Amino acid sequence: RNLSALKRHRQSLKRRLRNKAKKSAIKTLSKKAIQLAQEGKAEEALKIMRKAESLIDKAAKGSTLHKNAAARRKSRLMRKVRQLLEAAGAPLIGGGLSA
Amino acid sequence: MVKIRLARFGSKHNPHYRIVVTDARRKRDGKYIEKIGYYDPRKTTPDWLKVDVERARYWLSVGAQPTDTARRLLRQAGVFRQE
Amino acid sequence: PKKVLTGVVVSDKMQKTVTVLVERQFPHPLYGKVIKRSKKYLAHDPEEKYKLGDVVEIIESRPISKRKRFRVLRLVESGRMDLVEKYLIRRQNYESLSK
Amino acid sequence: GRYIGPVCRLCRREGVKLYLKGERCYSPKCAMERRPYPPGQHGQKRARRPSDYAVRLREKQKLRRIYGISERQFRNLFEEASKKKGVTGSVFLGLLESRLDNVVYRLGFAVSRRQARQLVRHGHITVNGRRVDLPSYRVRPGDEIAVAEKSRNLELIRQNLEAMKGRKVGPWLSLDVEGMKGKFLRLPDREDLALPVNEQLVIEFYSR
RNA sequence: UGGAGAGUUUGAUCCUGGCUCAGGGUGAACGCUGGCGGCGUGCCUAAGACAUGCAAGUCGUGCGGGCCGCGGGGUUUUACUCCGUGGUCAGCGGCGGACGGGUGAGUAACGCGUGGGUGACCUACCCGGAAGAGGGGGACAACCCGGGGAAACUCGGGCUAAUCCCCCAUGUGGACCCGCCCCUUGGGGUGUGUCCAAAGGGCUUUGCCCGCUUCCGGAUGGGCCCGCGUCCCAUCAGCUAGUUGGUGGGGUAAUGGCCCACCAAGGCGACGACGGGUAGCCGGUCUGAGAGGAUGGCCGGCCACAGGGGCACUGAGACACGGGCCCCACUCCUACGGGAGGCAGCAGUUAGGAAUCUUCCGCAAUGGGCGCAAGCCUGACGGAGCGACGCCGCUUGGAGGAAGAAGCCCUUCGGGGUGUAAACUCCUGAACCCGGGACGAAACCCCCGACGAGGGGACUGACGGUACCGGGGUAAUAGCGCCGGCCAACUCCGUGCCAGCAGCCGCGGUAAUACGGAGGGCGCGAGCGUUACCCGGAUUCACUGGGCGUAAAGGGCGUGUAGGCGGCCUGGGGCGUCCCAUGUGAAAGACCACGGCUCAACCGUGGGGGAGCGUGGGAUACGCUCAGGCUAGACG
Ligand SMILES: [K+]
Ligand SMILES: [K+]
Ligand SMILES: [K+]
Ligand SMILES: [K+]
Ligand SMILES: [K+]
Ligand SMILES: [K+]
Ligand SMILES: [K+]
Ligand SMILES: [K+]
Ligand SMILES: [K+]
Ligand SMILES: [K+]
Ligand SMILES: [K+]
Ligand SMILES: [K+]
Ligand SMILES: [Mg+2]
Ligand SMILES: [Mg+2]
Ligand SMILES: [Mg+2]
Ligand SMILES: [Mg+2]
Ligand SMILES: [Mg+2]
Ligand SMILES: [Mg+2]
Ligand SMILES: [Mg+2]
Ligand SMILES: [Mg+2]
Ligand SMILES: [Mg+2]
Ligand SMILES: [Mg+2]
Ligand SMILES: [Mg+2]
Ligand SMILES: [Mg+2]
Ligand SMILES: [Mg+2]
Ligand SMILES: [Mg+2]
Ligand SMILES: [Mg+2]
Ligand SMILES: [Mg+2]
Ligand SMILES: [Mg+2]
Ligand SMILES: [Mg+2]
Ligand SMILES: [Mg+2]
Ligand SMILES: [Mg+2]
Ligand SMILES: [Mg+2]
Ligand SMILES: [Mg+2]
Ligand SMILES: [Mg+2]
Ligand SMILES: [Mg+2]
Ligand SMILES: [Mg+2]
Ligand SMILES: [Mg+2]
Ligand SMILES: [Mg+2]
Ligand SMILES: [Mg+2]
Ligand SMILES: [Mg+2]
Ligand SMILES: [Mg+2]
Ligand SMILES: [Mg+2]
Ligand SMILES: [Mg+2]
Ligand SMILES: [Mg+2]
Ligand SMILES: [Mg+2]
Ligand SMILES: [Mg+2]
Ligand SMILES: [Mg+2]
Ligand SMILES: [Mg+2]
Ligand SMILES: [Mg+2]
Ligand SMILES: [Mg+2]
Ligand SMILES: [Mg+2]
Ligand SMILES: [Mg+2]
Ligand SMILES: [Mg+2]
Ligand SMILES: [Mg+2]
Ligand SMILES: [Mg+2]
Ligand SMILES: [Mg+2]
Ligand SMILES: [Mg+2]
Ligand SMILES: [Mg+2]
Ligand SMILES: [Mg+2]
Ligand SMILES: [Mg+2]
Ligand SMILES: [Mg+2]
Ligand SMILES: [Mg+2]
Ligand SMILES: [Mg+2]
Ligand SMILES: [Mg+2]
Ligand SMILES: [Mg+2]
Ligand SMILES: [Mg+2]
Ligand SMILES: [Mg+2]
Ligand SMILES: [Mg+2]
Ligand SMILES: [Mg+2]
Ligand SMILES: [Mg+2]
Ligand SMILES: [Mg+2]
Ligand SMILES: [Mg+2]
Ligand SMILES: [Mg+2]
Ligand SMILES: [Mg+2]
Ligand SMILES: [Mg+2]
Ligand SMILES: [Mg+2]
Ligand SMILES: [Mg+2]
Ligand SMILES: [Mg+2]
Ligand SMILES: [Mg+2]
Ligand SMILES: [Mg+2]
Ligand SMILES: [Mg+2]
Ligand SMILES: [Mg+2]
Ligand SMILES: [Mg+2]
Ligand SMILES: [Mg+2]
Ligand SMILES: [Mg+2]
Ligand SMILES: [Mg+2]
Ligand SMILES: [Mg+2]
Ligand SMILES: [Mg+2]
Ligand SMILES: [Mg+2]
Ligand SMILES: [Mg+2]
Ligand SMILES: [Mg+2]
Ligand SMILES: [Mg+2]
Ligand SMILES: [Mg+2]
Ligand SMILES: [Mg+2]
Ligand SMILES: [Mg+2]
Ligand SMILES: [Mg+2]
Ligand SMILES: [Mg+2]
Ligand SMILES: [Mg+2]
Ligand SMILES: [Mg+2]
Ligand SMILES: [Mg+2]
Ligand SMILES: [Mg+2]
Ligand SMILES: [Mg+2]
Ligand SMILES: [Mg+2]
Ligand SMILES: [Mg+2]
Ligand SMILES: [Mg+2]
Ligand SMILES: [Mg+2]
Ligand SMILES: [Mg+2]
Ligand SMILES: [Mg+2]
Ligand SMILES: [Mg+2]
Ligand SMILES: [Mg+2]
Ligand SMILES: [Mg+2]
Ligand SMILES: [Mg+2]
Ligand SMILES: [Mg+2]
Ligand SMILES: [Mg+2]
Ligand SMILES: [Mg+2]
Ligand SMILES: [Mg+2]
Ligand SMILES: [Mg+2]
Ligand SMILES: [Mg+2]
Ligand SMILES: [Mg+2]
Ligand SMILES: [Mg+2]
Ligand SMILES: [Mg+2]
Ligand SMILES: [Mg+2]
Ligand SMILES: [Mg+2]
Ligand SMILES: [Mg+2]
Ligand SMILES: [Mg+2]
Ligand SMILES: [Zn+2]
Repeated sequence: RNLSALKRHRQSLKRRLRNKAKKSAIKTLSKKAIQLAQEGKAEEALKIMRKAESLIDKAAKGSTLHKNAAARRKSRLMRKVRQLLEAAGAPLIGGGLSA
Repeated sequence: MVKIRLARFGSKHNPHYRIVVTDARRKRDGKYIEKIGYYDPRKTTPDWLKVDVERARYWLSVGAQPTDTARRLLRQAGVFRQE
Repeated sequence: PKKVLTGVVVSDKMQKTVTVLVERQFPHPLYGKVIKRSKKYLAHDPEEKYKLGDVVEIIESRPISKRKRFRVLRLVESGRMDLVEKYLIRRQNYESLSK
Repeated sequence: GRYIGPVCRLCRREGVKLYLKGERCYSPKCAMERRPYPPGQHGQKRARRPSDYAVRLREKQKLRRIYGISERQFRNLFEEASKKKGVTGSVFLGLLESRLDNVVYRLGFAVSRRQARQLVRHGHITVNGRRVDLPSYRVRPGDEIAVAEKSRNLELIRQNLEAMKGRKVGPWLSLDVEGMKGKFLRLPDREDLALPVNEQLVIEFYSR
């Protein structure tokens, strides 16, 4: 006895699963990189931070991880990584971090 | 978007319109941005249509969209005349 | 223009924060008498530069915390403990009227 | 309402001979020419000294019943006059005289003000060419109050304008008897009206 | 361009003092009465419960299909299959469902008003500007098959398209870390490193149109923050554990103790914290000479809410009225396992109540959503209906008509009154009867031009055969209150402290201008009264504008805290105070003028305003502050 705007609801569900996935990846990758930044493995740390930043921006392309909140996540990630490598040194791969 | 439309201000069976710049999302008799003219459809007085041409040109330059009736009334006032 | 007030530092017991008491004179809305009201503002002292009794200027600022929305612009005049003593006596009188 | 009913009983009660029938208030039949005492069983009895409210109320009632205007329109006209700038009484009299029915009476088209009201209400009177059937219509200085071309053949208008030959009109009015029309030249001054009413008494009556 | 008082304490007086009345107002209701029209207005109570219909969709110019039908093909026929086309149905996809509409619950609060801040922010569609769109891949519905359930619906397998999703490339540019410069909170620029772009469709078809992507700006809308203002009770005096602050994080578009860890012990309060009660707030509105008091309905602005409570998802935007989840109460279905529903959308039902409307017409107008467009949707809206609920206009006749019919009421029995009132005479013509008959409606669109400017053409009226115009044409609703004083209007009879009246004073117990009836009169009039409520008078909470010896009122006395107040002179500051300039003060309303409906109510146009607050500049007499001085106050 109701109208077909239920379609909208359906779509939202799909989009929900589309968003939760991407974020769930990003966070995960972030953690991983930070671990390698604590243990001093700078090459793999930066190599994974590159992919994390890429996923952040790609999620920002759509409505999942939209405007500059994505820049906020990138900022915090790169800051934490560079800070943790400074406790060890030798930024081997020279990836996302500027010279 | 911001639009240029008409607002009804007369009494019953006595329509009097204000050519007005307002947000489309607001009610047609609600708080508008600026009154840029007035229009009397029944032609009760010799001056039953007045438009501030420069202000209309400004609002069109910044991105206002007139209604078909509003655009017709503006065109009658030479808002678009480039002769 | 961001509001600029002038008051007395009556509490330096917090960290990076000072309690600036600000007075104001105005005619009564009905009885016309020039009456004097006051208000305490939590101002930001990021260097612990200002101490008790200092008469300082205060500027409207981006919120630092809940109830902390002002910064200390400059020092009007150095420590004059007379107004501080007045405020402390006004507070001490409250313990005398309980029951 | 219009108070419709006996009229010369007001000629009697007000103590001043009113002209509500037009004629027969000039003829020795007004009942004021022969019975000047107020109406009722207790009319011929010794009158007691009236109160101030009595005097002001009687004066206001005299001025109101002269024109036959209801209390609503009368009070509204008085408030309108008091809102305007100038002396309240003279402006009030000019407003009352500006009514279309009273102008028809003053222009000799009708013998009485109520006859003028019926002449207006039935569309026998035009203003600037356009037919107007409103007694409360306000005549502005310069308006030409004429008679309907379809009504100029009626017997009553023939009689009234046949008697208006040679009769003078108010200083603020002009009359063309052949064309059966007239003009409202200006608002009448207090000196122009010979009404037996003290306007200050009415102003004080509404001041309460 | 503005200000009235009166009655009432006494045998009489003056004062104090309360009570009452005359005024204006209403989203009113009730009684009696009730003719017409226009414009307004109409659940104030149960934010109680709701049958039923409608109220939010739209795009085939994003994509592939199912069903029904037709036409044309590959074939000799059949089978099978291809193309075109019509109707219909949903699906995938995009935009809209966050607007519009309703309501006053809850909220004493940055909720609102007002003035500012954002170097701490976002903004779909729209406008301007710069640049770009190369290649590849994938999935889920529809659909096909099977299962479970009474139903709602649900589960599994398989096929597939796209403006669906993903990868690589191009880096105009942007994002981030770090460094430098400028600027000064997170503003702007620059370098290296790293990371990020895209979608196609339609034709009048190789040229345009609707789009898409990245960026900068505009515009609009909004988020957050701050100064000041915003009811009653102190028979509420102490309140606070995320409490106050810090550091580091999480979170958001963004600050924040918003949230979380650890550390410090703070934060608030008689300048009224905390608690209780009440209440959306404002533009305004009512009243008032003003100051002020009261109020927040219609309309407009902001807020909050969508049976009660909580919560996230999706999205530029929601903690989402007609979206989703859970708990509670309720109603309905039920195979008792489980489900469905949420009028404070329009109308309507029922309950409560003194009381508040039609289950109407229309997409024509204005506005909104989608679409290239045609067009579709719109209980927004435009109209009509009902209700003297309000405001305004109008009618129930006009003129002549006796020293005066009758009836009725008084009466000195002479007469007086109802009263020119009536009957009557002449006249106009409310209603109605015909005929004509609208403005509101020219755009979108089409054609010319160049899908521009400009010109031309065509369609479309709910109201409604209504308004209005012409002709014809009948004398054709009046009621309600009052008549002792305040307060305008008096007699007769009945009644006998009875029956009753009464806003206040008061009236009636034999001859009542006060009761009841009659005659007469007074006041208003399609109204008149009553009740309730607000302001008024009321200078009766007295800022303007009161008082305390005896009328209500000086604390039993002191000491003294906070607070309030401060002799004379000079100078500095310019906080109060004052002045100039400027911004702000939406519209409607109010005021003034002109104009449009035959007037008015109603409405349009223009004009004038204005406190307050922000900013810049100026003045220094007074109040303030600082520095110094004096001795008349004070103390020694
Ligand atoms: K304490
Ligand atoms: K007396
Ligand atoms: K399936
Ligand atoms: K670069
Ligand atoms: K902006
Ligand atoms: K005042
Ligand atoms: K919703
Ligand atoms: K006729
Ligand atoms: K054209
Ligand atoms: K006629
Ligand atoms: K009796
Ligand atoms: K009586
Ligand atoms: Mg839908
Ligand atoms: Mg849809
Ligand atoms: Mg994980
Ligand atoms: Mg809006
Ligand atoms: Mg013109
Ligand atoms: Mg132009
Ligand atoms: Mg101070
Ligand atoms: Mg400290
Ligand atoms: Mg902090
Ligand atoms: Mg006057
Ligand atoms: Mg005046
Ligand atoms: Mg003066
Ligand atoms: Mg003067
Ligand atoms: Mg006594
Ligand atoms: Mg006595
Ligand atoms: Mg005595
Ligand atoms: Mg009253
Ligand atoms: Mg009243
Ligand atoms: Mg009835
Ligand atoms: Mg009734
Ligand atoms: Mg009506
Ligand atoms: Mg209505
Ligand atoms: Mg209600
Ligand atoms: Mg109310
Ligand atoms: Mg398209
Ligand atoms: Mg099909
Ligand atoms: Mg076939
Ligand atoms: Mg065969
Ligand atoms: Mg479809
Ligand atoms: Mg709304
Ligand atoms: Mg409370
Ligand atoms: Mg504010
Ligand atoms: Mg506040
Ligand atoms: Mg503000
Ligand atoms: Mg977009
Ligand atoms: Mg976009
Ligand atoms: Mg653009
Ligand atoms: Mg594929
Ligand atoms: Mg495939
Ligand atoms: Mg493919
Ligand atoms: Mg489905
Ligand atoms: Mg298949
Ligand atoms: Mg599958
Ligand atoms: Mg570059
Ligand atoms: Mg790339
Ligand atoms: Mg895409
Ligand atoms: Mg591709
Ligand atoms: Mg081509
Ligand atoms: Mg607290
Ligand atoms: Mg932070
Ligand atoms: Mg968000
Ligand atoms: Mg907290
Ligand atoms: Mg923090
Ligand atoms: Mg205070
Ligand atoms: Mg409280
Ligand atoms: Mg409440
Ligand atoms: Mg007034
Ligand atoms: Mg006022
Ligand atoms: Mg209020
Ligand atoms: Mg409201
Ligand atoms: Mg409102
Ligand atoms: Mg309900
Ligand atoms: Mg609920
Ligand atoms: Mg709820
Ligand atoms: Mg969107
Ligand atoms: Mg989001
Ligand atoms: Mg909400
Ligand atoms: Mg919800
Ligand atoms: Mg609903
Ligand atoms: Mg459901
Ligand atoms: Mg009932
Ligand atoms: Mg209605
Ligand atoms: Mg319909
Ligand atoms: Mg429409
Ligand atoms: Mg339209
Ligand atoms: Mg309507
Ligand atoms: Mg009337
Ligand atoms: Mg007569
Ligand atoms: Mg006749
Ligand atoms: Mg036309
Ligand atoms: Mg159309
Ligand atoms: Mg062409
Ligand atoms: Mg044209
Ligand atoms: Mg029709
Ligand atoms: Mg006629
Ligand atoms: Mg009297
Ligand atoms: Mg009585
Ligand atoms: Mg009363
Ligand atoms: Mg007797
Ligand atoms: Mg008697
Ligand atoms: Mg009597
Ligand atoms: Mg009588
Ligand atoms: Mg009434
Ligand atoms: Mg009163
Ligand atoms: Mg007062
Ligand atoms: Mg007074
Ligand atoms: Mg009192
Ligand atoms: Mg006083
Ligand atoms: Mg007194
Ligand atoms: Mg004593
Ligand atoms: Mg002191
Ligand atoms: Mg002291
Ligand atoms: Mg002094
Ligand atoms: Mg002092
Ligand atoms: Mg000086
Ligand atoms: Mg100053
Ligand atoms: Mg205004
Ligand atoms: Mg006023
Ligand atoms: Mg006019
Ligand atoms: Mg001014
Ligand atoms: Mg200044
Ligand atoms: Mg000076
Ligand atoms: Mg000294
Ligand atoms: Mg001595
Ligand atoms: Zn007479």
